[PDB]
Amino acid sequence: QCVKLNDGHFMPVLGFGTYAPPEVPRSKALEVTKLAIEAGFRHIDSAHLYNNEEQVGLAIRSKIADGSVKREDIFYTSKLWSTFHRPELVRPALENSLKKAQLDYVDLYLIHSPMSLKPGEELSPTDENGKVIFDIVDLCTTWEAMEKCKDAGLAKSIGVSNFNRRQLEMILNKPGLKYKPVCNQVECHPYFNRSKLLDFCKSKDIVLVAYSALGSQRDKRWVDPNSPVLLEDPVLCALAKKHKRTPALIALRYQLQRGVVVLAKSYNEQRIRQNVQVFEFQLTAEDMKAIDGLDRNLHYFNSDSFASHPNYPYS
Ligand SMILES: NC(=O)c1ccc[n+]([C@@H]2O[C@H](COP(=O)([O-])OP(=O)(O)OC[C@H]3O[C@@H](n4cnc5c(N)ncnc54)[C@H](OP(=O)(O)O)[C@@H]3O)[C@@H](O)[C@H]2O)c1
Ligand SMILES: CCOc1ccc2c(c1)C=C(C(=O)NCc1cc(C(=O)O)c(C)o1)CO2
Repeated sequence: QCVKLNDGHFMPVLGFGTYAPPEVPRSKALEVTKLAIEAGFRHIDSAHLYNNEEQVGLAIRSKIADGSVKREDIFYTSKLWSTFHRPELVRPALENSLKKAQLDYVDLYLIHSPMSLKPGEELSPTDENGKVIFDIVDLCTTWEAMEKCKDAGLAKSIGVSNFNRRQLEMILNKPGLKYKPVCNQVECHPYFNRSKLLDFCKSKDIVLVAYSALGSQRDKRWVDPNSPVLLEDPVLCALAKKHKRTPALIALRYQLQRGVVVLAKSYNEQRIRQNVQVFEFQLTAEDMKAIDGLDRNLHYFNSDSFASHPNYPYS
């Protein structure tokens, strides 16, 4: 299953999440992306930030050489990192991603976050006090540079990530806008279900793409250990038992049935293959209402030290 995007292109509704923390060897991204393609994933989510585009690209090339897939069967996403928001840096950042992945185009290029950072090669530029250094950029000019990347055929589609409604409206209301964002990739799961943003996006034909849909990797660097564990939720577990599925499968199917495209990261061969079973069963309307009741406005990626950024999305 795919969803038609507002530029006429198609996006598979289940995508494979590729982020792994730096303690994971980069050889693993190569191995698990091949396994995901073998399992049936066709939408692969990467980014400059992830330090894995070379390996994800090698996995794609290898499965093309196998004869398993063609390039046109794979939906590959990359993201513009926040130190590259100044408009003259956007196309060179995209070309660099394409060179690492050894691809001629991406299917989707996103602005990774609205929070601009000091330009440079450092992904996390830090001052003498250990504070990450912000930059001020008009994201409408960043967007204009993304539009030129689509016109050049380097990205089939363009979208955003981590935007709130006012940030989306800033793009949608931009004078001389040529391409709307096809999607907004945001944190979305039963403890933070984004119903308000989803209704807004639906009204603008913008696809919401859920990340941390299984509750995040709970990295101690960015997630409070005392936050509740999504997949231990009693309602999700009771529904998994009723359906003879797993809590992860319930969480993924929840998104599919409300019109959300869903990502799922796993570096485990058996859970990768399990997640493709989201297409094998259905939740009832009563099940959906019970999951809708779980929202607690819980942000695993709260970016607490960045709350003072002018573009922090949760203001
Ligand atoms: N645009 C952004 O700012 C942004 C931010 C966050 C994430 N993302 C994208 O979204 C992807 C997914 O989000 P995420 O990394 O936070 O992780 P997630 O999809 O919420 O998954 C969290 C953990 O679930 C476990 N898992 C997967 N399938 C499972 C299953 N069937 N049963 C039990 N546990 C399961 C995985 O562990 P195992 O690996 O051990 O299986 C994974 O570490 C990311 O990789 C990235 O591609 C983007
Ligand atoms: C206003 C400053 O902005 C910055 C600057 C530097 C940063 C961050 C934010 C945040 C980082 C971070 O959250 N890494 C963990 C992670 C990222 C993703 C993803 O998929 O996008 C996943 C699943 O985990 C890296 O260092």
